[PDB]
Order: sequence, then C-alpha cells, then structure tokens
Amino acid sequence: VYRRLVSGTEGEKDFRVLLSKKSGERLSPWHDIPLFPNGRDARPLLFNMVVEIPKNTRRKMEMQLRLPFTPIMQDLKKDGSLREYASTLYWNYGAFPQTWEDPREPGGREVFHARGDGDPLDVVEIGSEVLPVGGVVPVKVLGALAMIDGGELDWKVLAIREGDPLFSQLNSVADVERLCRGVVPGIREWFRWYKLPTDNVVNQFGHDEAALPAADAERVVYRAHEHYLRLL
Amino acid sequence: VYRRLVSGTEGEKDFRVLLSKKSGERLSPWHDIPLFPNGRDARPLLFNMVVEIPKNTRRKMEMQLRLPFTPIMQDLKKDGSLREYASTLYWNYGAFPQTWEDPREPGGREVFHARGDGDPLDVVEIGSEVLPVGGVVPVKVLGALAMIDGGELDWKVLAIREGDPLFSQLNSVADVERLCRGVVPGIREWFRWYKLPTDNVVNQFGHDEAALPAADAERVVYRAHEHYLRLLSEE
Ligand SMILES: [Mg+2]
Ligand SMILES: [Mg+2]
Ligand SMILES: [Mg+2]
Ligand SMILES: [Mg+2]
Repeated sequence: VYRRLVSGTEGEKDFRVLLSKKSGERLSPWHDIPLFPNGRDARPLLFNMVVEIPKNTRRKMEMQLRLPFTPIMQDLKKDGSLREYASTLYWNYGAFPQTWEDPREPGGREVFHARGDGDPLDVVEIGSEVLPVGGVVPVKVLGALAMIDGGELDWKVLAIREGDPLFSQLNSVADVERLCRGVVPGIREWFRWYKLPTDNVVNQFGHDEAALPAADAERVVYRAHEHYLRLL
Repeated sequence: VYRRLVSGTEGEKDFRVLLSKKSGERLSPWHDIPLFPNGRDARPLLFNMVVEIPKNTRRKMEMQLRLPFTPIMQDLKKDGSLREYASTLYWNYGAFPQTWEDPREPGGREVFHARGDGDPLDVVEIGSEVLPVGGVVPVKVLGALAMIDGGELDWKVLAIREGDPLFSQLNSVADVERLCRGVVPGIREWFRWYKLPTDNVVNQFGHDEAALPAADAERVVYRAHEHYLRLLSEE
C-alpha cells in the first residue's frame, strides 16, 4: 500500500525514509494516511500504524513534523549527535496518523491532571515480525498504558498487526497476558525505567498502572483523532 | 574493605579491575573474599557482593575465572569484539563470592528441571547509589527470580546494600513491592527480554514467575556456596 523511499545509511545522519503512494505521489504519513484504512464501520475496527522504531532497535526514529511530507529520520541531541534510547525497544513502535495529543486538554486525576504530550498518539505493536522504518500496517487496538512522563500524559496504546498469526486470538488485555507472557508488564516496565540513565527519573502510570481495556483504548485514539481534525 | 587496582582504559579491551587487601596483597574476588563478611551467624545476615556491572551501564563486565586472581574485564564475542548487553541495566549487578551454580545437579519441577548455569550466583542490588566495577559491598538478601535461559537455571537474587537508606526497612519481596514500586517487575522484565535482540529468545521464569521470598533466596545462596566448597574438599 505505501512506498518507502529510503536514502542514506541507517546509522548515519543522512538516513531518511520518505513515503509515497503507489502512484509515485509523495504524501505525509501523519497528514494524508487515513487513520481508518477500511472506514470506521469495520469490525474488528482497524487503525493504521506508522512504524518509526522497528522491533529490536535502539535509534530514536520519528516522523519530522516540521518538514514537508513529514519524513522519518533519527532525532538529534543538541550536541548534534544521533539520539538513541539507553535500552533496546523489544517491539515495533510508532504512531497513529491523523492523531494529536492536544496539550490544551487536561486529564482527570486518574492521570494526575496531566496534559497532552503534543505529539501524534504513540502505539506499540506486539507482533513477532520485525517491521521496517516507515512501514504502514493496519492494527487492532488491544489496550493502553497511561504513562506520565514528567507531568505529561503520554499514552502507549497496545496493538497487534493484522496478519500476525495470533491476531484472531488477541482481543483484550487478558488475552495478551494469557498468550503472550511478559508483553504487557515488559512494555510497562520498559517505559517506566528507560529514562533512569538519561534523566535519573522513574516514570509513573495512571489508572493504577493498569492497561486500559481495548474498547477504552479505542476511545483514546478517537479523541486524539478529533484533536487532530480540530487542529486543521 | 578491599582495594581496587584499575588498569587499562575504560571501554577498551585492556580494561581490568583487580582486588587487593589493604596490605597490598592481591586476591581473587571469587576465591578469597568471604561470602559472609561477618560470618554466617551475623544478624541481620549479610552476604558480600562483588559488583561487576554498575547501575545504569551496559558493558558486560564479568570476573574472568580462568585468569589468575579472577579479575573483572569486559566479556568478548567470538568475533573478539567487546560484548555489551542490548539494553542498559538499571541496577548494580554482580555475583556472590565462593558460589558456583554446579550444573549436573537437577532442579525441581518448579524450575522445569533446569540445571545450574555453571557460573557464580548472580545478584541484583536495588539501592539508589551507583557502585563501582570491582566494588565489594555487604548486602541483605531480599528474594530471587528463577530465570530459565535455554534449559539453564539462572537465578537472579535480589538484595539491598547495607548503608542504603532503606536497608533496615527492606527484609522481603513484599517490602520492595511496597516501598519501591516497579523494582521487582522491572528486574523480571529486564532479564526476560534482554536477549531478544541478540538471540531472538524470550526467557522464562520458574515458580510461576514469582519472586521467591528472602528465606528461599537465602537457601539459593547457601546451596551455591556448598557447590563451590565441595570443589575445594579433600576425601
Ligand atoms: Mg511518539
Ligand atoms: Mg506520546
Ligand atoms: Mg554472573
Ligand atoms: Mg547466573
């Protein structure tokens, strides 16, 4: 469905992934990829996921929202070096197109009244297959962890790629805990601890650290989608 | 108190940490450091921990058991390049002196009948302060996770450094869960997942993934201590 135009070498400053339709026409993975690849009336409801960080990698790849067509490149520190996480991420990681965590909207106290992180909504894909930088895959939402990253509400939605062998068997948080041991706590503990070496901070999680159910996590995506639509 | 003799350059193949008494006499952190710094009858019971990997680092530093005085150096790949873990370890990590997880000794059915890892018993220290490579600190044992790494039983004993502010307040897993949220699951999930990028394997845990209580973890250390001592025995 979407074409990856890869340039440079993956570990260097010239690396960049650009997206185009199969017509050849360039398009933004954030603006012009539909959030619902088969409409809002599909059941099970599928969301598009733009993969930024592949499973088993450590480079902080992200869509460059300032640039035309929002290409994916590695984040830079102010020292101008390519930025990496202190630990390898064990799952495909990215964001939902056409979503925005509006900082102007305050959460209840289940999330310590934290505010939107200001970025496209983050999603963790738990499938076995390694997905490439700039990949776009339809996913089924399974749940969501409400991370609090320095006073900011930073949702991590959990999803499973359509076509993964266990897709039809995973429909809720309990199914993941049952058929994929360590995935839910591994993701929670990864994002709780990953900024200890860089910032000496241990993050918190709202809703008593629980993974909110799939239906509630779908509503989180909807709200971020409308915040995005309201932005335009 | 033991003296650290640091040699080579950090992060390079020549880096090496050796231990000596305050006499200057060199000694092996595995062979010549007592497991019980105040004897087995000390209350609270203290075990000595040889710190190999400091909190918030990822180089795979380990005691080199083949070398004289068993110095701590960075592990090597078959390529001969320096080996690092794929992820940063968020806690001080090392081993108990005079312990050996004797293989050939079969585990119960709670550990999938897995055998010993063949190495000195591993310990995770959960205190806040970063400890140096080659540091020797007395710790109080709080619990143990029974990680299974490819048919090998690889215990991760959890302990707290004497002198850490929460020392007197931490005596078992339940205290850690109460006063240090995320420490026990953070350690379990770290060792469950850390070899996925290198080996494409997700580790398992015996005893239904539970953190065994402090008393059970004390017995884990004792048994490994006896395995080591048996290697030294006559007749
Ligand atoms: Mg993001
Ligand atoms: Mg976010
Ligand atoms: Mg070890
Ligand atoms: Mg071991």
